[PDB]
Amino acid sequence: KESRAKKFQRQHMDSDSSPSSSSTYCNQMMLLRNMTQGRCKPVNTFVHEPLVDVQNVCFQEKVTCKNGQGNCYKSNSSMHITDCRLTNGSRYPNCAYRTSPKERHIIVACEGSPYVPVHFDASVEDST
Repeated sequence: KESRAKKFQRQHMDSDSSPSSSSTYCNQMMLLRNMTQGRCKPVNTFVHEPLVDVQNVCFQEKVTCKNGQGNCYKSNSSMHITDCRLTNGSRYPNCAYRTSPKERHIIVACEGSPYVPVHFDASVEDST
């Protein structure tokens, strides 16, 4: 039975592939990671960083979760992420995605011992 910690890695981590997401990365990943079962998940974020760096977020900046009633953590650093966004014409099982690499802070909810991310809460785009 899949732990919440492992589910977070499945749904939101990509530490092992090359840093550069190609145009068909999301098409493949959203199927591979089981996010197109019975539905095309509209938007999903994968984090292209080492696992330890993402785990360490759990003792970084304390912020309120978007639900307004929980402790979440914001990464001190902007991280390499890829947003997968469902194309307007897509209908299950033909779930096609736009692949959008970007640099954003991540906000996660953490749990367990060791205390590690179990929920991807939001991302933050710093103004330039």
